[PDB]
Amino acid sequence: IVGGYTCQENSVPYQVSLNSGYHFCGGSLINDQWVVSAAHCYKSRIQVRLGEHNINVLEGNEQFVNAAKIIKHPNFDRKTLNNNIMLIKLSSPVKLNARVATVALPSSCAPAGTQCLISGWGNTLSSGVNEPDLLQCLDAPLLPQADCEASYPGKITDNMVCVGFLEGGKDSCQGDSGGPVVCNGELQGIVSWGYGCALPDNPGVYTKVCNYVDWIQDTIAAN
Ligand SMILES: [Ca+2]
Repeated sequence: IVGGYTCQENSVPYQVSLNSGYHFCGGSLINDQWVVSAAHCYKSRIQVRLGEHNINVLEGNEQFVNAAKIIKHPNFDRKTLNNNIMLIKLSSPVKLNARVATVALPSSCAPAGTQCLISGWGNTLSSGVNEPDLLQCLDAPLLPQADCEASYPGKITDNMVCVGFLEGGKDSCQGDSGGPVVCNGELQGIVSWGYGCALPDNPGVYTKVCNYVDWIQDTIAAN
């Protein structure tokens, strides 16, 4: 997260880190055994980590669980990142408490103008790299589709909404990828991509979680 603030510890209990031996992506806990992430985050083996704040110091509230099954959406396009959403069934349920909590799925698609929350242990610098120890938070609105599209001309499917600032300075970045965009406490988007980082005229782009609740739901039942 670039231009964000350090979250009050455990204030985003729905937030999880994906471990491949090091932090590499993020995700939110939607049920007690299912994690939504980006399919652009697939690894043959992933260790899900709940209850983190400081990613580099054992604090007490953590829970580390492997990934039983990892499901990239069948329509995933590594090419256009179109349909960038993936589910991960943990090998055994998590102990839901107040550091580890669930996030609700969209009732409807949020209206452009809504302030959401962004988070992740992703890069904190608009140019160069810096991987933070503590979770990060950033507030931000859903820009209007039109806007999104002037920024990334004929580079945006309809399962992508852009969230951020058109002036730049604040945005999501690599390492945040997979994380949530929770509005009024419902998961509205997933960290997907964007040309740059916190750059003016390049808002970050998110997969539109609402578009996919069908798939998530029945997927879960089938897995
Ligand atoms: Ca820790």
